[PDB]
Amino acid sequence: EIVMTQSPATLSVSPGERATLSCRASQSVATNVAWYQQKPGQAPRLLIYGASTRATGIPARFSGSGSGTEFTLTISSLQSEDFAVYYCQQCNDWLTFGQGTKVEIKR
Amino acid sequence: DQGHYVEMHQPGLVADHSLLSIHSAKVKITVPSGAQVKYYCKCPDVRKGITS
Repeated sequence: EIVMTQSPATLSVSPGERATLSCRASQSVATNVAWYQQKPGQAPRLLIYGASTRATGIPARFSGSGSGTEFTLTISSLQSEDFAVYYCQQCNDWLTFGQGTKVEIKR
Repeated sequence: DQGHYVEMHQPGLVADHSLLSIHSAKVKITVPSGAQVKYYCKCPDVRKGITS
């Protein structure tokens, strides 16, 4: 669907308010795309850390928190810590197909 | 004449259909210009209307 060419990462060294930007090539990686700012590890927190890229969903420690900050559905890496390090791909499960975000790896 | 007169009243509201295009999977609003077209799908959308 709305191909989510995610911005690769959420840059953070000290614990700080980062944004795991996850762009969509077609459109904004949004709630219609249902980017959901997911901070999906393989097994761990492999869920929508955001909620349709608008609010902090299941896998967020407020670091994959839902936020479409641009066409990039920023999995808002607020106070990103070492445990916040996850591929916070705002994984779009859009209405037509997935078209999920590749990765916005918080760290 | 101006002894007679009619008040050019403020116009009002107009419902539309055509702006609700398809998003290739679902609805897709398409606003020409400044038309804050009140739209309400199953959930409350921006009933204030959007130019977006």
